[PDB]
Amino acid sequence: DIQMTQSPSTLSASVGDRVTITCSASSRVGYMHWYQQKPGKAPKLLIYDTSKLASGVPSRFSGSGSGTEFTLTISSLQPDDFATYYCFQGSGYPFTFGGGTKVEIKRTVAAPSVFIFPPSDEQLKSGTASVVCLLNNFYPREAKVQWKVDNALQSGNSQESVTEQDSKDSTYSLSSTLTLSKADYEKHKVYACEVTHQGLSSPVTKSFNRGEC
Amino acid sequence: VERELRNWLSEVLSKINDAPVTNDIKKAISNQVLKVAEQVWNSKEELQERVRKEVCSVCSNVPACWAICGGLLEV
Amino acid sequence: QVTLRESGPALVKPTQTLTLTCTFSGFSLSTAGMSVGWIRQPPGKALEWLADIWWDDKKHYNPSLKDRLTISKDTSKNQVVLKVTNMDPADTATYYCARDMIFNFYFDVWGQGTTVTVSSASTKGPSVFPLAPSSKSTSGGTAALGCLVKDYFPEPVTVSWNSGALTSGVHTFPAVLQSSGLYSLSSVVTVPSSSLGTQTYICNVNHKPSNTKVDKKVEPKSC
Repeated sequence: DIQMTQSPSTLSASVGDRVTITCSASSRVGYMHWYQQKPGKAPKLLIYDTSKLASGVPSRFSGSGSGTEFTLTISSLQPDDFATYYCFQGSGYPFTFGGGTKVEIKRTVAAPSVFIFPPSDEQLKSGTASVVCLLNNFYPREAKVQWKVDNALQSGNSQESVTEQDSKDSTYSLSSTLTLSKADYEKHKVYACEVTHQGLSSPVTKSFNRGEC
Repeated sequence: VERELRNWLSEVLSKINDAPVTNDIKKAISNQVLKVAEQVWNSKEELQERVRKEVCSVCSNVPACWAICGGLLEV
Repeated sequence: QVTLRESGPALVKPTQTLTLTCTFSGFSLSTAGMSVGWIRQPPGKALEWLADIWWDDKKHYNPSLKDRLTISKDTSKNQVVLKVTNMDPADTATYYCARDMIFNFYFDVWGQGTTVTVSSASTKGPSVFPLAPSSKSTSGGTAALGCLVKDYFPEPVTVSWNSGALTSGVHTFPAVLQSSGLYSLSSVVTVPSSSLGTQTYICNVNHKPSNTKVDKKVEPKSC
């Protein structure tokens, strides 16, 4: 039909670097448009026709190409350019997008702030207890969190979730929620979150006791 | 005069969509018709050949395209 | 100002029929050269164009959904309706309607999007719980607090803080899928410790599928 491959599929680059994403079609196509999509938001028109900036797009964005090869380029990468960029074609039905290109910001290492949240009393009133360990503003996103209840290791009963990269900070945030029954939870005292990260000299442990407060 | 030229505009655009040409050619001719109908804001029988030759310049090389374009503007 | 807004169900059982309504303002589908298209996006997948309608009632559909798509336009009500039939569980996605023109042949102004989930299960509203600024456990020179939104289905929930007054330092984590088969996310915010008692904090959780709306005051623990 009319279908396009973007490359690279993903890419890491420091703030300020020139970055170029190539959308290559399978037919001679008149124009090639470009959309930028932030996480969990609607796509935004970035480059219309082939080289024209849509309203508000900063001058760092340029678009070029012809025939069956097109490129989107950012002159100096900004921390707010974390997004997925899709090329789009409208010269032949059916309209098709490119596969997509995720642009991540390479950053100097940063260590996390480790906080911990005992279960709310309302959740305890419902027979379940959730202990939320929070790692805040760190880089890279690779980080090993481990749960230790009364100094006994834990598996099976927890899940992580990591935010998108910070638009100003290019950092990350992670939450490891550990879930138990009010029964199991009240069978134990100290609850500890141990984090190992690239930015810490050696692993951190934030913990609490059940009765305190 | 706004009503008059806007009637002409809508007519020719509808005729453009029905044409047997790719969406690129439709796009080009449509933007040309827009420019001509909004630069009326900004040799009295040849206008039918001036407008015709301006909006259909987008075809340029290909004679085929000039054909369908002029046909759009005759009716 | 051009503005589109999608509307439709959050849940359809498999083999049912999905009816999506795009409601737009700022332009009309009677004026020439206009168009409205439907683009969907499956989770963790690229975008995918579905359909488009034009002022002269011309219609195009993606061949991939052959026979299952029917788009219709009502210029009187400023609405477009896509109807997709025989809903599969792989057609679970966020559905956008966007504006198009014959001069552009691209979508410039998009709606905010509506997420539809194809499943047998019933809707479930979430439980929202305070992640209280723990006395000693979330403080350095600043202090963190939050809300835990647990055990809901289907996606999505929207979480704001002080009805949008507090926007900075807010980290609303993506929803994870638990063993329960239900989603759960937390939304934390970092503030200065100097403002814990002085300033009140409430989080606004909204689950459109279950029509749940909660506002929970996150207050500190005093030990």
